[PDB]
Amino acid sequence: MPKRAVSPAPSENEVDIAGSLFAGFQAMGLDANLLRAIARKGFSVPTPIQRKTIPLILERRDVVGMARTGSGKTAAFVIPMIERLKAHSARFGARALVLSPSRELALQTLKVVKELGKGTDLKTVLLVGGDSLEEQFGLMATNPDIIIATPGRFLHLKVEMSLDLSSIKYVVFDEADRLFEMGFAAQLTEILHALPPSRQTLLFSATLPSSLVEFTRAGLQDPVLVRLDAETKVSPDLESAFFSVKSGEKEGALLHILYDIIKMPLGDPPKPTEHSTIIFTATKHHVEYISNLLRLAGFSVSYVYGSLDQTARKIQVDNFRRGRTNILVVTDVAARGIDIPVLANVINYDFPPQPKIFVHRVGRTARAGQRGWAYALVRESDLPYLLDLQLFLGRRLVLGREEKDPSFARDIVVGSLKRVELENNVEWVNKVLHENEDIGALKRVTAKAEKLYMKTRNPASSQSAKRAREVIVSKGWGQLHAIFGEEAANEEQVRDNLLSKITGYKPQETIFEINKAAEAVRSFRQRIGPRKSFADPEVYMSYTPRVKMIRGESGVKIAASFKSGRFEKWRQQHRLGRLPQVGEMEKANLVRNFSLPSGPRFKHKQMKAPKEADKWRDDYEVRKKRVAEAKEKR
Amino acid sequence: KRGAPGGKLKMTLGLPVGAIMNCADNSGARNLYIIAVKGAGARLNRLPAGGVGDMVMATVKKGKPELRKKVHPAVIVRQAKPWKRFDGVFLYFEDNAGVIVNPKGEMKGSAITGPVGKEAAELWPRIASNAGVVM
Amino acid sequence: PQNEYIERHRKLHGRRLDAEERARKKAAREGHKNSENAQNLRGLRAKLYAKQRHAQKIQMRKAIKQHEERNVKGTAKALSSQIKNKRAEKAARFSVPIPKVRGISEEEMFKVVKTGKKTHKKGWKRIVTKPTFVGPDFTRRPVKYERFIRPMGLRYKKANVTHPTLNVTVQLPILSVKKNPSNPLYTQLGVLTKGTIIEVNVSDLGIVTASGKIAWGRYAQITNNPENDGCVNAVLLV
Amino acid sequence: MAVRAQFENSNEVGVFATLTNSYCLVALGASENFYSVFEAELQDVIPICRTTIAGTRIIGRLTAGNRKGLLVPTTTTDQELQHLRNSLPDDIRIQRIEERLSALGNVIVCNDHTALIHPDLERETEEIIADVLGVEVFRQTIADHVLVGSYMALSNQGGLVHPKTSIQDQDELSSLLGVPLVAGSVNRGSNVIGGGMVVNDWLAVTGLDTTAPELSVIESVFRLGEGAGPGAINTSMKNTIVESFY
Amino acid sequence: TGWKDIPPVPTAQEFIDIVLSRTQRRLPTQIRPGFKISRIRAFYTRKVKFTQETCSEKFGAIISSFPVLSDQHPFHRDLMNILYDADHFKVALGQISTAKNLIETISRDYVRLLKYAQSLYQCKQLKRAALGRMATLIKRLKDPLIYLDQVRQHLARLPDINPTTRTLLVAGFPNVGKSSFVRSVTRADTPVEPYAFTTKSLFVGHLDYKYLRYQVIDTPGILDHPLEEMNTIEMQSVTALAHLRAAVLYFMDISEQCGFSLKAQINLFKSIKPLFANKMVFIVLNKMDIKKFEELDPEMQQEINDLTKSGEVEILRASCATQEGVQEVKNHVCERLLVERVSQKLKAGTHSNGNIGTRLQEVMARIHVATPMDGTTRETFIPEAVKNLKKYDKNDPNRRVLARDIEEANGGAGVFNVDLRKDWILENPEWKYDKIPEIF
RNA sequence: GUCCCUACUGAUGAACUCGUCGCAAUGGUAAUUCAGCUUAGUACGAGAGGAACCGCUGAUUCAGAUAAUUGGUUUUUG
RNA sequence: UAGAACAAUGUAGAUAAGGGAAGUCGGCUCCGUAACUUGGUACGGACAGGGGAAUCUGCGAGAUUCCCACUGUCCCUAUCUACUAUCUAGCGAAACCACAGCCAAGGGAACGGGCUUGGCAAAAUCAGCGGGGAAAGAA
RNA sequence: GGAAGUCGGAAUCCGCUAAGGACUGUGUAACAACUCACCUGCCGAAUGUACUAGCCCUGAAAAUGGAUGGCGCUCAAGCGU
Ligand SMILES: Nc1nc2c(ncn2[C@@H]2O[C@H](COP(=O)(O)OP(=O)(O)OP(=O)(O)O)[C@@H](O)[C@H]2O)c(=O)[nH]1
Repeated sequence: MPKRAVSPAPSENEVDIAGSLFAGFQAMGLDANLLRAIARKGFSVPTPIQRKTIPLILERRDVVGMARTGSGKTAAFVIPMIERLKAHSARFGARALVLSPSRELALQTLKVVKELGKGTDLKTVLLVGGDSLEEQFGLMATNPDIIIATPGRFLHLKVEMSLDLSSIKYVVFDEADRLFEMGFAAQLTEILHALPPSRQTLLFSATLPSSLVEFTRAGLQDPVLVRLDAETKVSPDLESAFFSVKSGEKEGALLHILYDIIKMPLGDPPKPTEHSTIIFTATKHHVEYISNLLRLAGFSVSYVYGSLDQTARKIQVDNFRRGRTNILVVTDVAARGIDIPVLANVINYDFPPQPKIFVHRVGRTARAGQRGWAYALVRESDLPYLLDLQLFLGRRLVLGREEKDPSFARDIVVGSLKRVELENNVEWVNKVLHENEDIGALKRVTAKAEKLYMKTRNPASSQSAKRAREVIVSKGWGQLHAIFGEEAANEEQVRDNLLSKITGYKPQETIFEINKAAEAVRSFRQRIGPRKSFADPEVYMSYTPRVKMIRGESGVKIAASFKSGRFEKWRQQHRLGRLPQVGEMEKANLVRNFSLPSGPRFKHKQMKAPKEADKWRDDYEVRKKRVAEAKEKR
Repeated sequence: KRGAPGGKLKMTLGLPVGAIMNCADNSGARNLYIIAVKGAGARLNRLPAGGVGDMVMATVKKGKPELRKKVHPAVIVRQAKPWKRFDGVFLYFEDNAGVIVNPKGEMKGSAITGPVGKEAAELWPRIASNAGVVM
Repeated sequence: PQNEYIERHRKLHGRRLDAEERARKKAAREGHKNSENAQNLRGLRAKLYAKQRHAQKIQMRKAIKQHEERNVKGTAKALSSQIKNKRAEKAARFSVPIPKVRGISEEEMFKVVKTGKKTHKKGWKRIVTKPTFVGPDFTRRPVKYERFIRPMGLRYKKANVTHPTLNVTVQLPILSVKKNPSNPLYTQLGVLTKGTIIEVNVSDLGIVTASGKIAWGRYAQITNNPENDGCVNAVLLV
Repeated sequence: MAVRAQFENSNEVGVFATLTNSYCLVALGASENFYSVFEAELQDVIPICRTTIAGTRIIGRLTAGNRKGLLVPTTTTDQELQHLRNSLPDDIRIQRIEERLSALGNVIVCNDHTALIHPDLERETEEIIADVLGVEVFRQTIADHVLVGSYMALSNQGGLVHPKTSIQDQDELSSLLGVPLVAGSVNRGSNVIGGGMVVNDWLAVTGLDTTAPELSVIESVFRLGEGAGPGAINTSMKNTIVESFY
Repeated sequence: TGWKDIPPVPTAQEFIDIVLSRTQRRLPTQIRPGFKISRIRAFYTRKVKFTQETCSEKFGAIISSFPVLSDQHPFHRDLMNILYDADHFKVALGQISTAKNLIETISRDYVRLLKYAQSLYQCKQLKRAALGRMATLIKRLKDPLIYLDQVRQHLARLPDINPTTRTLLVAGFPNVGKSSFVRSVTRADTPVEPYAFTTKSLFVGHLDYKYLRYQVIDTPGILDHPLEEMNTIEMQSVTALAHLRAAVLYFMDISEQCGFSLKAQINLFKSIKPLFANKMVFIVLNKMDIKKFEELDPEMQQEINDLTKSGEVEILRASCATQEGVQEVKNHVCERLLVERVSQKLKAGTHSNGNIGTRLQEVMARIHVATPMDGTTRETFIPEAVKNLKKYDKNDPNRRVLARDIEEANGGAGVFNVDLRKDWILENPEWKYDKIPEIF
């Protein structure tokens, strides 16, 4: 049943830099306590995102930050938060609020904020699913200053207390790209409607989907969207090759890359490795298929796909960063989620629809002046997207071996592969598919996924399609890759002449002509036989540019505003009094009644009395005494 | 080919759709979750169920994280719901347990923890090979 | 097997021992079977069979007459092809990016006007159901006609125009509606009915005038009912 | 002499059969094709008995024994024991044992000289096997697989072990058993050698899906079909093996 | 595996009849003028849409069933290009795709028209208009459907050629003895007729040697012409020769019985060698019965020897009529293919880094034999009846009675009742068939 | 801004002396699908693969019974 | 108002008492001591635990196995509330009522209950009741 | 490549004539072979092509069981005078 039960978990990662249409620490001037906390943490120099963002946040401007995971966005918005709050407030009502996608991300934010505010009297609360709604009631009674929450639970508690958020002045959206991918849009909009207009809005993300751009335009007051510069210029130290590959030879071509074009050692390796190969794919089914195929071939491979378990992703990523696995296969969304260290080797299995997505996946490497390699497998159907990539990068295309020494780093050089081994590899793939049934089932699943992904993938441009047809007609599509060698160029050419002049044959008559059908074919042939600078550069205006609905926790459809009253019943349960209205001093007796446990939070909390002792049972008196102890504890 | 066993006699089915199960092999999963039964007949609101030796489709709920949240065929080897064998013997097991098996009938693991049902051992020759206790 | 194995098996072992007799009997029984079919089977299948046998006998009679004659004895496609190749080459080469965005349509304009005006007078809207031609993508109509709504699904922009003397039909753009001889209001709004005079672009035909000149627009009478037939057919008045 | 057969349509011969140097046990079911193949290969040279164990057809995986004796699990009933005793000559001692691990054919592999057992059998069972079979019983796991009865086939002329046994494990096992061992596959890649084959000093019966290269390997290892079959054939004509099982 | 599973392609009239009958018989066909205008619109738009998705499903099946020429192996691509004119193939497929698109657009426009219709007459006319316009489209796509049907039939009959496997390309001049060897070596029914271009396609047969499976591809026949003025069937052969990693067996005909000259045969082989650049070339003197090699002119002998003195092109001898040496040439070529492929596989396993591959070490583990160090063997208790035994043979008249024969004589499979006490060896033979007391 | 009549269907019933054993006008009507063994790795097929008739054994649903056995329910207040 | 039969029901609404199911983002640092500038640095110790059910060896460092999450979600079980009732002795209404009351076709006025011509059709009752004997007015 | 009337394009004649097409189909890889067209011998007397006019079948049908009023009617108890 649950094969494609809902949808391919990694859908797409759409990015819009047209969203650009929005518009030391001591030298930055932080408080002494915050400075000592940062010194304890070890943030000697702020990361580039911090350096560009924190001054703006201190200048009280709403900002959207394009930054990779692990760039330090968490501290980037927590340090200004602590600097702004700087003390616990005796007036009831919180003013710091952050919305995070998942509980793990929320806990990471909790750890960051605690370590960055050790000593300061700020009260920070976590509000995520799986915890007791009563416990969250008690924490709101403790009256925190900072709220770190997941939006669904946030609305649940919002509806349950009818809380007043007018005191909130500081609002942060962490990983809003994940928020919108998981589908938090409507409830986020209702949160925004609840929030007072007089607030400072921070939004940290790695990508800017058009939905997120519209949300920012709707909810942000003059956003000074930010970004870096490694998110534009493909590091010139990146050297790229493109391989014309066939559908049935795709896996064989991927291993020739690994074997003869990369010299990838087999077995467990004896901080990434010297090789450091990442593989970017189209869906999780390709992820599993390629991972298992590589593992059978003998390659130390870790796989990370979209809807993978948290612990599993953690283990695989930790192995890749420690160098226990040298190949890492990711789709797009898992890649964006995981913090990828410096890489030397990038392989694009399925071509990306967006040249900007290609730019991200290749800026994954060739960093800090260290040279990087990018090999991309392209098919005839993906050739228009390759040409769109050409237009985006403004580089020249070299097809096959039109130039003797093409510069693969600055030129987009496309070629085929060593026919000899390519075939010895494709035969191996066919053999393993015929032998291992699990691999065959996986291959069929990825075939269906390929069909679905081709159906749902965004289209190319008309000019790209036309010139793709022209390239396919041209000779440059079918010869070797410049890398191989001029001697190969010699030997390939020794017979390529006759081979090509055989491939380019126009039959005089079909085997059917060799009846009414024969007459129809002859008429068909007769019908469809072949058909018989000067400008001023200074001023030449050119053409190209230079009851509302929300989903509940149970998943069953639930109305937007449904006050179950169980908060009032909570009040009745624990005989409490009226909650402190916004502004009134925190009530220490209620704080002591419901403040917090003694530290570590266990989960295993059932105290059940044992069954009544039986005389015929062996441990009669012992069971009787434990039952007596249980009734004494009550 | 649908994994419906042939020659299976009537016995009481006590493991309906959506049923939590122990995992008896060394494959890396601890529990399974029956969602569908092979060879079942859709009646009005009738929940399909399977007895010892019947192939089902199960999803792992706990175990090795790499295999977690994955769906595999399985065949059940131990059933706590009592049923009668043709020698007139009504019997039941301590828990509910099965083993992950490919659609042809081969096990992913290499050993079975605990006894194996006689019906499953007779229907699937591989389980008879990977079984140490047969009752 | 790998090749023409049925003829291979035929050449090695032959046919069934009564295939030829079976075929001859079936061919002889064809006449009785045809009469039985014509007199018995009933309901849309008779209608289909009858309409078929009519076509077959007409074809057979024409073939017999042609054979008798020959035994006794001892352009519009070209013009249309020229037009289509001219258009195809123009489109293929001389295409460069240029702004072209259509204004929002009369339906959502009316919806916005309704949002601006609470009290809806009964029957304040009446959608024009007959097919129309508008021209410009966006236009603000006068108050006099600001209450006729012409749907996009009914709007047309091209018509199949037939030239009699140069006997050929060409799909040509519609320039303007000159007279609809059923209602002056329909003429003003662009309602497209039968026998309707429209102005059609005759650029691709290449009509030479008395001054030797090339025609770029002529009158055409629409001669069908576009409301019933989802297309516009007109005959040039030349 | 290596032959191919199926019980009903299943390639697993060792599940439904048990072959030794003095008797043959065949699962009883429907037709007589399996019994006929076995008798046409053993034309009354040794007794062949249509038997059921614990009311099952898995007699091959439920029975363990050699030319000198036969052992059955405690679940086997007195009528089945009477059938076995009446069909088998007096030169063969039959005994029923109360092993916790009832799958004797899966936990014990025994030739006429040595037996390899699951390391978790009882002491009483270990020396009762040593008594009934009159062999040397060793506890060991092959290829980290604890079911030696299903993962190894043994004879007095050779032994076929799990395809993924290491060289150290293989030569250690060869040292203890005293016969050559080769890691090979049966029934087109299946790893259950014991469950897919019964073999004795002059006969092997495998499944119909067993490929020609691995059948030749089987014949060479067990020295079958007269010829030579020392295993030196396997060493010499390595081209077939490297091409087929690459 | 093959292309026999491509669904049949109907003609234009059959397609129209299928689609317009499905829409007639799978939907209700009675609406009344006294019903609501909304329900009339719904009825007619349902009819139009249903016809649309029916046509779209059939066209999509046609587009997706036929193999894509791009993603095929080069041999198959060139073979289909020669046999079917990939240009016309793509043209017809594009016509099908464009017709699908236009049918979809027609359906959309007429659905809008039906939305804005106000009479049952108008909805009827608009429905008949839509279905009628689409039928015009199919009638226009009459001829491509016929071409697609013919190509589908030939593709379903086409042999399965495995591009990357142990293969013997059997080639030569016409009437040399190609089919005569292929039938002698394999079970392929390839006509051996004494006329010229008897074989009009590639035939494939299968062989077993040293427990390995071999493919043998009989080619039609090549004449002495440049590769540009070259006929279709024999370019099918040259494509087979050009895109198959193989051992090419070129047949030579010493006699002039073939109909061609020795010098012409040498010229043709020299012309085709560039395609046999690295493929293993074995020229075997076919028809060595009539004119043996010894009875041959010395300068021609020396030309053949000079042909030997080039690369690893070697010449053998066989008569495919006297069953003389076809066996020997078979074993020679098959063994040398085996040794070449094992050499290549071991080289591929041994990488420049020096690390032995997983597959290579698995092969080593499977090929190693373990022997006890003590060097002592174990006794074998084999009875003498085994050596004094007689093979059972089903064709023998006086066989053993056998259980299959007795059960077939005494009933069937679920009818014969077996007596389990027949083999009971007891003290007294009459004590069998005795009922055992069990409970007292 | 508006408890009765009849239909269905059991269960009774006066008149023919009561009772026993029967006939059968008319009305209703019931079985359904799949799998396994043998045929048979046979016909067919280059290969890959791959049936059917006779015979035999089961299972799904539907229908009509039943309480040996095995579970469940206790106002038996045992 | 009292006797007989079996008499513990069902529905609905509330109620934190429990269970089955569905969804998931569910299962798996601190104290003391020593130097340094009030806060950090190293060393030592503890933490990152219980409850219930069980199994195996001779209470035993006893060893081994299984279960503990929330949800504005559904259902079920549990408590409370209200209405829930066959016959017999006595007493004893009301609504409603032109007359009636078996079907099918036809009876131009989207009209049939009485007419045509057809199916048919046998007293008097009891219980169950799910059909009919109620409906428009039209821009 | 092969194409002999019959995979294809164009012309499509003459002789013998009783008559025979540079061929109407089957068939061969091509032949070959059969067959049709046309002609002769036997038979022996009316045929056979296209239309028209009656009656009849078909020319479309759903959904409770029913209707030339019903039974029923066939050289009528139907149709025409
Ligand atoms: N005497 C003799 N005749 C042979 C020999 N090989 C083939 N022939 C004859 O050659 C004729 C047919 O040869 P094929 O095998 O069909 O020739 P081919 O090279 O396959 O070419 P195709 O004719 O196109 O199939 C028959 O008459 C055979 O008897 C041979 O070795 N000796």
